[PDB]
Amino acid sequence: MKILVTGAAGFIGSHLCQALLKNSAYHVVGIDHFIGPTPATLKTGNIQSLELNSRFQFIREDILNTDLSKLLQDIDVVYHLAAIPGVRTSWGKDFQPYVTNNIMVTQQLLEACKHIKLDKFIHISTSSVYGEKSGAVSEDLLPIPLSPYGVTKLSGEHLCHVYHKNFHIPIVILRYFTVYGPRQRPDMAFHRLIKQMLEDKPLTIFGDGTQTRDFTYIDDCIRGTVAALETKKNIIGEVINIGGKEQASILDIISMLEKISGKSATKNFLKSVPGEPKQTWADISKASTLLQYSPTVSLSDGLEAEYDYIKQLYK
Amino acid sequence: MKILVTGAAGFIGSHLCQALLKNSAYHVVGIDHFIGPTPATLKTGNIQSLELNSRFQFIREDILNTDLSKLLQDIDVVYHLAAIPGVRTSWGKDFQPYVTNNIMVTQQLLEACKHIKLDKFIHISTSSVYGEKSGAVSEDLLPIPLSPYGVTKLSGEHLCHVYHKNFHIPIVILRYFTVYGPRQRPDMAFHRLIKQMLEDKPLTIFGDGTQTRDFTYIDDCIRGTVAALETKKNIIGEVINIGGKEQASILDIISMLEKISGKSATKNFLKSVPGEPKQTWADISKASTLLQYSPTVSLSDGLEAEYDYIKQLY
Ligand SMILES: NC(=O)c1ccc[n+]([C@@H]2O[C@H](COP(=O)([O-])OP(=O)(O)OC[C@H]3O[C@@H](n4cnc5c(N)ncnc54)[C@H](O)[C@@H]3O)[C@@H](O)[C@H]2O)c1
Ligand SMILES: NC(=O)c1ccc[n+]([C@@H]2O[C@H](COP(=O)([O-])OP(=O)(O)OC[C@H]3O[C@@H](n4cnc5c(N)ncnc54)[C@H](O)[C@@H]3O)[C@@H](O)[C@H]2O)c1
Ligand SMILES: O=C(O)[C@H]1O[C@H](OP(=O)(O)OP(=O)(O)OC[C@H]2O[C@@H](n3ccc(=O)[nH]c3=O)[C@H](O)[C@@H]2O)[C@H](O)[C@@H](O)[C@H]1O
Ligand SMILES: O=C(O)[C@H]1O[C@H](OP(=O)(O)OP(=O)(O)OC[C@H]2O[C@@H](n3ccc(=O)[nH]c3=O)[C@H](O)[C@@H]2O)[C@H](O)[C@@H](O)[C@H]1O
Repeated sequence: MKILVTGAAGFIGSHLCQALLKNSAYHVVGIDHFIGPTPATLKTGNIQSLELNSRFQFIREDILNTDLSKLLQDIDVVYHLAAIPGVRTSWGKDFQPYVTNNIMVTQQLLEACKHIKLDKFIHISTSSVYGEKSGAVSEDLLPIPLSPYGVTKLSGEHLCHVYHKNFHIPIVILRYFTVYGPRQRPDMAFHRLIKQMLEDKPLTIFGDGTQTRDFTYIDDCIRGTVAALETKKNIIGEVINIGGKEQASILDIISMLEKISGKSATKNFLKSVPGEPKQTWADISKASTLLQYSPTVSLSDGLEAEYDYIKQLYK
Repeated sequence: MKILVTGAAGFIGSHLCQALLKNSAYHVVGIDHFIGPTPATLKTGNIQSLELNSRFQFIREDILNTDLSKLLQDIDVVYHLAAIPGVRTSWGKDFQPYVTNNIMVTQQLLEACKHIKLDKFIHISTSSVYGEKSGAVSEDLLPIPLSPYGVTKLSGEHLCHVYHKNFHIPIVILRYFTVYGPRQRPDMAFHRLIKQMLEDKPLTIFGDGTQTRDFTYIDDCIRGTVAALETKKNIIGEVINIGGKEQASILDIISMLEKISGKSATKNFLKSVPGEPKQTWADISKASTLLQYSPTVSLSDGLEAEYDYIKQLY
């Protein structure tokens, strides 16, 4: 099976390529031109290591600059992870790249997929499409994003439904909830907080720290994502939440990190940022039914891994 | 009160400005870049006519290349109608302008409105956000557009909710259902079919012509749109359908045009355009309560008004 992974040099993409290549039957093409919040210097190593594998090819190009007819001619499955992420940096003059890379890129990929017969077009979306909801959110809820980021990701899901209904492109949408672990982007909370804790710097907390997320450990995320390819169930046209084992507040996380580090952290409480919900909580029942998804990694185990990864990164 | 109308030179915008200027208390600023499917030479007359009114100011500029802080200084109400419209031409490479002018324009306007103190930001959207549903559609239905055009308009709606919830911009979203009448854009069904009938050319039907729309006459649309400004009810944050007096198929409309013209139509049946619903039908319960909205113009009357306009235009 030949698989295209867009955004292959990113946090999730690099882990996904590594996981797919463990199956000797899979061939993977990664495309990435090293934009968004993570500097390229943190991405090249993982790509060089994947390129040692005879079943991996990398294309360092913008999807919008690429001949997508050439790229897709021998592709069975597309994992579409390329995007500009980041709820908090999607305002004002920063918005245009979210539209170009989250909407125009998705449209161009789907147009190119009209001219081939994919098995699956697996589109990665976000809990950010939901906005503020009470209770565990299921995939049938009316989504009302709270951020410009969330809006652009929701437009990407809508484009998938347009091309599925009109042209039978075999879309599947995965909505990830706050993924963490080794290689987590440097703009994300855990990466920042652990880095600050290791440096004996005040921990930057947006608002009062009581906000909660359905944090998804990267290995859980990737097992669900691979299950979207490998399931025997017909999942075409389905939106599927991929969420974590354990929901927690930012204050809860900081306590767990203090127990792991033996540090006593100073807190710097900053003004809450527009665009962010107080709570995310996935109903992952549909993923259980369709993918046999069940997250297995506890926050203490996942935070141990990320702590060791960050400690080594800044050593 | 000073009102900014974006897309003021367009089909709906020019009628809105005309309606607002009838109120001696209202001052109107129109902004329009003369783009989208209607040639500039069909639009410049409406601007010169509105410009006879001392209380109307016209700005011929791209909203994306305008000093918006200066445009919005003295503005109390925004009516945002500027967009690239049209389901059928939103596919392939033609998508790009829909993204710029339906999503980036909306974001840039809302960003400019953050710290000024508007009374209302009245954002115009479309039935195209719904896609295929049976029966009359209400505004609480989960919208899954069928066309890329529909996606871009729903993205603009979602930006309005983002700016409303985070910055208290007082948004109201109106969802229009297939508007027609005098000054209807030349790419829309009635304008094309009338012009063809007048020219004794074959009438282009996409599909078999049994598709129906909730056709909204321009004066009904505008009464609802002005009601969004003038209602005494709190409608901030609401999404409101604006629909028409009666639904009809394209084959029904062709029959009415044959009767108006006294000519027999040669029908040119072309392939269906992807991205179009078979039926549109607004539930206008919410507009009835919040805007006292009731469409009054019969399809017969409205189609005759459009037919006379097209005949005089050409
Ligand atoms: N990290 C999370 O917690 C999280 C949660 C929900 C959803 N997601 C989604 O998961 C995906 C991956 O997120 P991530 O955290 O790995 O982000 P990332 O920034 O690490 O990875 C995305 C990659 O996409 C690439 N990219 C962007 N636009 C491109 C273009 N035009 N052409 C080619 N490459 C392009 C970037 O260079 C980047 O390496 C994104 O779609 C994001 O919206 C992530
Ligand atoms: N005609 C319909 O049936 C209908 C129904 C539902 C929704 N709508 C919506 O109503 C609005 C008006 O549609 P219309 O039929 O009057 O279209 P129109 O094309 O006649 O008018 C839109 C106007 O916006 C202007 N404009 C576009 N982008 C601009 C930019 N960047 N800066 C400045 N001006 C810009 C255009 O020049 C044009 O004159 C649109 O938002 C459309 O999506 C129309
Ligand atoms: O970008 C993305 O791909 C993701 O954006 C959303 O994730 P987020 O919640 O933003 O992740 P994360 O950066 O870990 O912030 C967690 C919390 O810590 C707070 N936070 C953050 C940083 C910091 O220094 N301090 C702090 O308190 C911060 O204010 C927030 O309350 C979606 O939920 C996710 O599905 C995906 O779209
Ligand atoms: O862009 C817009 O602003 C509008 O897009 C949508 O309107 P529509 O229904 O597309 O309008 P309209 O051009 O009158 O086509 C009517 C029918 O005639 C058919 N049609 C059209 C032309 C022709 O020559 N022949 C024909 O059969 C055509 O295939 C279709 O079945 C939204 O509903 C509207 O709210 C608004 O957003």
